[PDB]
Amino acid sequence: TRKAVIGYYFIPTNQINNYTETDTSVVPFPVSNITPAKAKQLTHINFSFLDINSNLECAWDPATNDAKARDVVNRLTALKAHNPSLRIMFSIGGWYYSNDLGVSHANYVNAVKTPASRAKFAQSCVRIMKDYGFDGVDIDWEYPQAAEVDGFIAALQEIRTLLNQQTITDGRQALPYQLTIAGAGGAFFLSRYYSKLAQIVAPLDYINLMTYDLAGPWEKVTNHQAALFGDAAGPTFYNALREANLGWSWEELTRAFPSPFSLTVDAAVQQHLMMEGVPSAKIVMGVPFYGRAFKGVSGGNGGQYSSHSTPGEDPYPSTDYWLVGCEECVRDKDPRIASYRQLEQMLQGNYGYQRLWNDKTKTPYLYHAQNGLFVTYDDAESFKYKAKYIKQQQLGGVMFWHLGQDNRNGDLLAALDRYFNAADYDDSQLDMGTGLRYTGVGPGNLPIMTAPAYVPGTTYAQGALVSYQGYVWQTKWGYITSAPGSDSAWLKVGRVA
Amino acid sequence: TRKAVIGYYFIPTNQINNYTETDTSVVPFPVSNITPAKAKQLTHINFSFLDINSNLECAWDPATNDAKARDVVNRLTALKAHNPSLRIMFSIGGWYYSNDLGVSHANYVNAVKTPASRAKFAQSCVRIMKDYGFDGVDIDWEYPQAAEVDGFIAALQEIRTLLNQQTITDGRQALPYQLTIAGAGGAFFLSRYYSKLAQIVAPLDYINLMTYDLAGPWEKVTNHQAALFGDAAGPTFYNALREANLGWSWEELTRAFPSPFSLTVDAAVQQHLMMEGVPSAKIVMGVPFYGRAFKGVSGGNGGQYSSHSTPGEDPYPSTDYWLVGCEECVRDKDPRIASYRQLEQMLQGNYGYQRLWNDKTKTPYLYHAQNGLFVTYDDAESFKYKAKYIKQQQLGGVMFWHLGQDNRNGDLLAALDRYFNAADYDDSQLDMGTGLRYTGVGPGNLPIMTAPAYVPGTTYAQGALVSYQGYVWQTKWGYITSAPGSDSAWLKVGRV
Ligand SMILES: O=C1N[C@@H](Cc2ccc(O)cc2)C(=O)N2CCC[C@@H]12
Ligand SMILES: O=C1N[C@@H](Cc2ccc(O)cc2)C(=O)N2CCC[C@@H]12
Ligand SMILES: O=C1N[C@@H](Cc2ccc(O)cc2)C(=O)N2CCC[C@@H]12
Ligand SMILES: O=C1N[C@@H](Cc2ccc(O)cc2)C(=O)N2CCC[C@@H]12
Ligand SMILES: O=C1N[C@@H](Cc2ccc(O)cc2)C(=O)N2CCC[C@@H]12
Ligand SMILES: O=C1N[C@@H](Cc2ccc(O)cc2)C(=O)N2CCC[C@@H]12
Ligand SMILES: O=C1N[C@@H](Cc2ccc(O)cc2)C(=O)N2CCC[C@@H]12
Repeated sequence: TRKAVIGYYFIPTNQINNYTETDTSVVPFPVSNITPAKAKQLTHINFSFLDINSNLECAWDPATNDAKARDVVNRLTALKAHNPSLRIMFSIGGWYYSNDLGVSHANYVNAVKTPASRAKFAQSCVRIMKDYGFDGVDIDWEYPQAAEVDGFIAALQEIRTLLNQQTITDGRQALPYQLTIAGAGGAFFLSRYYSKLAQIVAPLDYINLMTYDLAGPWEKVTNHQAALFGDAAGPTFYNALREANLGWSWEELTRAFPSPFSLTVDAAVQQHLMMEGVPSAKIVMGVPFYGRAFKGVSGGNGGQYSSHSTPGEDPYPSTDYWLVGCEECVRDKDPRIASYRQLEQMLQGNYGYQRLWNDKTKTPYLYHAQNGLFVTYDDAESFKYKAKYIKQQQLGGVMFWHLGQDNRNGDLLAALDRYFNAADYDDSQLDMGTGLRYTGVGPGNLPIMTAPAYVPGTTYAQGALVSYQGYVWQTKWGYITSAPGSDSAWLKVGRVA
Repeated sequence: TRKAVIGYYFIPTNQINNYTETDTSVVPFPVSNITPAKAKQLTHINFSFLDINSNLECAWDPATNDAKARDVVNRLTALKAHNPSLRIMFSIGGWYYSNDLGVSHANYVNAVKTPASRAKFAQSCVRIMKDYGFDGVDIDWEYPQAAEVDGFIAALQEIRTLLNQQTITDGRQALPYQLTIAGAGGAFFLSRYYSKLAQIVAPLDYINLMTYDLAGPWEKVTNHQAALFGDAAGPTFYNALREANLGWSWEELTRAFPSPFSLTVDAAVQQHLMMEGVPSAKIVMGVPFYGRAFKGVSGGNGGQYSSHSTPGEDPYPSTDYWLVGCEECVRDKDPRIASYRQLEQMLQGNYGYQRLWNDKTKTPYLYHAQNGLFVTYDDAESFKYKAKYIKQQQLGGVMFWHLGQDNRNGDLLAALDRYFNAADYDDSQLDMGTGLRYTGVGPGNLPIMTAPAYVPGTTYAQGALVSYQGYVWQTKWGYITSAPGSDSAWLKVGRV
């Protein structure tokens, strides 16, 4: 099965309103930069972003020139002429609209509350999808929590119902409408809905994990934002999942959630796989086409794991664009984020950057020894490891933010497509390294085990293993006269074949 | 409020059937041994044991001569003439009838199963209570398992309703019929129903914790069976409560259930107090009027924390009564348990025993250097610390097993009564020692704290403290934009 390659196409309202394909000062990345070759390398383009308005309906930013919006979407859908598998999805939400402190957050929370609000919202998603010619719905609510999850799940199920009927109504069996969401790629936000992952993913074609932004100026120690595996020399984090409302015992929580742990892509993927009912085929690994930068870093380890003096505030609080040679940073008024395209130019221009590689995390980084700068990002090399991981772990594919950040040659996207589909690319011998793997085991993903059937009336000693009602259980203390599962003395440690 | 002093009066069926108050060889502890003085020192006598039969009703052992049983019970209730506050409770169950592998275990499981079985069972308890003249019902099922807990709770609620009705019908406002249970005093059995402690205790006047038997020949290292506080040099145990079906987070489980921990009386009491809805006034601390002995122990620490060669089987699988000087052990064919009465006589018989004191656990122990014997027991001295603890922790009182094991002068019972009620006893400066205290903290025993009100819309850094819905909460990580109780990033750490 072909691996998904889901690229975001993000275009701000002002750019849609002033859309032009011949003025990069107005529209840096027009749809025309998505060439037929690039179109063929993609399976999905997530057009972003639509939002949920106060009427609790999926809607374009009210300030959008609708005609221009249609034209931009048309340009993307026309790309399907180059690739019959391509879907132009549209994404609702995103960090700015939907984070807790985002302007539209209330609308996401309220839209999913009742059968009526969910029906109204779901219908609007499909209406928007059909009206503009999109091929599916992607929701990027970052992130529902608490009592919002059940409503969110129901809204997803509703949209799913509507999309499946729409596929029939339109005779779209050859390219059915799809439903996806951007999911957290780090334990902190993931903990908000982790316990219900199975229900959330059930109605989805894919859950695209934001397995990046795992480091940034909001953290006191510089680090790789998307390490595939962990570097023991790097910072570790509190495993927030152990605090999720799972109802598991101390032993189960401990087995599943080692803490502190290495905040890596592997950790997020394995954390999803520890949950029963979450198919690897639906998990899409997100990768960033941009780097995050810090200033004030110390030397010695190329800027890695150092204190720094980078403001973490959003928006960037100053006018000091200190990322040497980053012109797009000036444009976006923030020296803390830079497209791979821009980083590559910085590397090519005598700006003082040194490209280094961490072979544990399998990710690159730039170190500016002169001005004490550190940039964590991904490139075609880190993508080899991530692509092999995607194939080895049987994940659904890769997602990335965003198309305009690839270099002009579209090397990152070409690299992803190559690693998955090129007959002449062979990563069979690519060494995945000795970086730290996430080793948690969830009661939902226990290994197959074999043990003598439990015998009622038997008094078991501590450490005894028995098979019973589909699982192999182990006693946690002795003089056990209870049947496994009937009390607290037994721990499910394996599945019976 | 006067502290409860609940003493078990245990009489096996054959003794009831051959009841006599003038021949110790037949009935070692007849009711007449409970003098007016002892009757006044007790607030409750738990007559034991009745059982739950296959008809799923509370009932006497089928072999019991009912006429003699009525007579024994009447002698006990006649004791109320000496103490207007005295209640003669009857206990249903006990270890042998009700433990998982006990003869009547299934009847307990089955009796609490349905509304109809609970109703029938509840009715039978009250009927038995009224027919024989008891003052309350005590149930000693050791112990309902997770799946049987809801039924057990419902049965207790049903008995509570019937007793409260009976109290009104009998004009017993001055001495209401009561309902109590013997509760586990160790984390392992406690873990079976721990998560629903509040529901279990709600219908009870008291939960009598069997805060003893925390050591025995069933364990590989000798230890005190009822240490008040812990001795770091003593064994420690897995804290089974962290595996109870509480639904708590890892931080909550961890802060409540340090593991391993010292299996002590203090631990059991604090574990109950950590549960919200469990009032200290209903918690009764059990104390043993007997000791447990081990053989094959090494010297060095007076027999404490030593490997041993004591059989763990029940009943004792041999006729070798190696507890030197223990005649009662011969009478009972088991050298691993000796009444305080017998131990006292063993100590003053020059049988080679030394009485030692562990000042951390605040409990005495006997060491027989010549034969390598170790005995853990309680006496009037250990009761000082326990009584002070009961007062300090505002517990309901004390329970003990069993009256027949106190010495003839009833010193253990007199001591307990003295420590709680004597005008001339002053334990204000009693040194509670430096033994290990159980430090777990749970929902029911959160410290009083203050913190700025939580403000929706605010982003909190890691470690931030706020008050919300009457509790003080702390963030476990940073950039917290959600509210305490809606976000798993908050830990309830204090109240008010
Ligand atoms: O505001 C920004 N927005 C992001 C882009 C973005 C837009 C919406 C969204 O939900 C998530 C990301 C950016 O590139 N930036 C560059 C600097 C400012 C910063
Ligand atoms: O929400 C998103 N956020 C970006 C990441 C981001 C966030 C803030 C910022 O200033 C710059 C970049 C992303 O990767 N995405 C993929 C999913 C939608 C979109
Ligand atoms: O794989 C899927 N397929 C659809 C089912 C489907 C199949 C063919 C068709 O023409 C239209 C709809 C679904 O319900 N899904 C639920 C989640 C996965 C997703
Ligand atoms: O002998 C015991 N044995 C120990 C341990 C035990 C429990 C159950 C079992 O089936 C066998 C052993 C006990 O808890 N006890 C409670 C009172 C008797 C004392
Ligand atoms: O079998 C025993 N029975 C206990 C007494 C007992 C009876 C019932 C009950 O539920 C709990 C305890 C005893 O003193 N023992 C002395 C030696 C034998 C041993
Ligand atoms: O079940 C119980 N068991 C005894 C303890 C015991 C158990 C076995 C043994 O052989 C000797 C003593 C007790 O203290 N109890 C107080 C509650 C009822 C009664
Ligand atoms: O700037 C960031 N700040 C961090 C941390 C954060 C979270 C919530 C909040 O309200 C403020 C800060 C983050 O999660 N990010 C997600 C994308 C932007 C990036």
